[PDB]
Amino acid sequence: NVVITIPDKTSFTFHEAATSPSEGEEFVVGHFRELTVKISGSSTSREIKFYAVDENGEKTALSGTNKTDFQLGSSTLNTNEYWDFDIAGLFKVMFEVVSVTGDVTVKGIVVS
Amino acid sequence: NVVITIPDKTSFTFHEAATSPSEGEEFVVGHFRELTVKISGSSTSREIKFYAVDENGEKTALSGTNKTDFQLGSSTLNTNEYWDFDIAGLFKVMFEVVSVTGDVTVKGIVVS
Amino acid sequence: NVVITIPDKTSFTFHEAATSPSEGEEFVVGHFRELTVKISGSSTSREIKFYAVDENGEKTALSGTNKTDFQLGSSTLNTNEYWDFDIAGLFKVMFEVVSVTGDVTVKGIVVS
Amino acid sequence: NVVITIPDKTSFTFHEAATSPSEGEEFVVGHFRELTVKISGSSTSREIKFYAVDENGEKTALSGTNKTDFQLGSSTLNTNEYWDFDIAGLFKVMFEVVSVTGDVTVKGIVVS
Amino acid sequence: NVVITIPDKTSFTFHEAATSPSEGEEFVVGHFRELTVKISGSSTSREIKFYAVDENGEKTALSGTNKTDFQLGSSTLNTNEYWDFDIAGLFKVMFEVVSVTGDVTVKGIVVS
Repeated sequence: NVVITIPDKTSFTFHEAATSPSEGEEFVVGHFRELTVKISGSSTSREIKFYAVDENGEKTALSGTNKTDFQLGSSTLNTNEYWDFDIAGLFKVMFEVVSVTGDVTVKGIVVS
Repeated sequence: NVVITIPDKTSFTFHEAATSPSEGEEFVVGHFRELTVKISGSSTSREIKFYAVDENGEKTALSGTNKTDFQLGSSTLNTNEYWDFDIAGLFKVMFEVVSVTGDVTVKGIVVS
Repeated sequence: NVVITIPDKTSFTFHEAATSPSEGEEFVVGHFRELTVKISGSSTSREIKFYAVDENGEKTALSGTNKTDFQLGSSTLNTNEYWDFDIAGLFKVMFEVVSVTGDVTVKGIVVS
Repeated sequence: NVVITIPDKTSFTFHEAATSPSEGEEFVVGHFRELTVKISGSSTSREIKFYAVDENGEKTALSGTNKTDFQLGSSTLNTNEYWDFDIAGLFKVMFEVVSVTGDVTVKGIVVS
Repeated sequence: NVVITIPDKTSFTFHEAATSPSEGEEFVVGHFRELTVKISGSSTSREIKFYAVDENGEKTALSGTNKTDFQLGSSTLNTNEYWDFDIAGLFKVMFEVVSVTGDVTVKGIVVS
């Protein structure tokens, strides 16, 4: 029995147009394996910190890979970036806006 | 229950025989995970820039891997090359012909 | 025949609030491929050693990847960390509390 | 609904007992993802060049990984070697015997 | 149509209690992708060489990754070690006991 395999995917908004600091919305990983976050908006400065969160709400800095230059990091000071993360073994993920001047949007696509 | 698994694949033409600068056709990623782009044609010079595009049309430089030498890059000045990309968490991808003297074809095979 | 594929996942507690040295509970890998361990609690100091265990009970130091900084290691002196392991070819895994001052929890999520 | 997943595999002969230069047979990749080539025989010298080939017949040097030493390359002067390739995004692959003294066999196993 | 995916696994004994030099038993890869070999026993010295074997019985040194320290190698002088191999494109694999004083067991778990 041969089957053609495709992943499940969904979208999630962590921040829809943050203009002040916030932890934003937390994604429950469920059955997904990978996350790509897009950082967008018209800010002139910002800092986003990337976090894994467990069932008790403890936050742990989470490294991912920048799709522009393959750099590794657990935060960014830039906008117009995609960051890839391996999330399969995590309960929840969170993308904190530490600081922003203007507006920053943080949205993800998750893949099983 | 044991199943033999195979990927879904399709072909996509970004540029059929570009002779002038163009963003070309955008590929909506859908359920796919990986893309291999072939840059072909007959040219003296050409420049192809690789982009991810979000739902608002923002373009982000996208790095891939050259199958000939495993070099990383988000653009190329060469023809007769395959470039591999991880696209699973992206909305769309675009391969811009910034310039061509002669003609350049840009075609992909996508894999789930 | 097209199928959407998702992994199996489960959770496992190696140590539910260790305050003295212990090997803790051993996880039978079964059909799983990957493990992510979270080291948590309010301990002021601890040492966790990571082990693969075979069917005869022989323990072998097992390296994994720290999700905060991508560092490799077979042990840690830190709390609030995730460690990723490729376990597909192992019979059992074990996370030994070698030492602790305070309480340390060791819990994993496994993925097929 | 839980399924046990296994790949499709097949074998392909690029060269059965080449004693003079030849492009040999081309493999149409179809639904396969990976290729491992064995270079065998009693030749005393040879040069094999590894190619991806598109729908127009353009040949592109294709790097793979030597399973003995993890070296990368797009050709070999050696015999008794396995080379692994990621082929999922390619139309065809070809292994050219550029030169040979004696007999060289080039056979692959492909995996979905 | 959504399915939860798990691998096929199997076990294989290359050597059950080798006390003198032997090539041991050959595993036919079949539909499997990844192999983890455990080297165990009470030997005080030993040398194990790792091989791929083709349909004609030709042996090729095969590199794998030590799970304790991520070191690469095609042989070992140590006991109490796991070695991981990518075997998907191989016909057969063999683990030769070149020498041993005492007993060495060589067993694998294989994953699709």
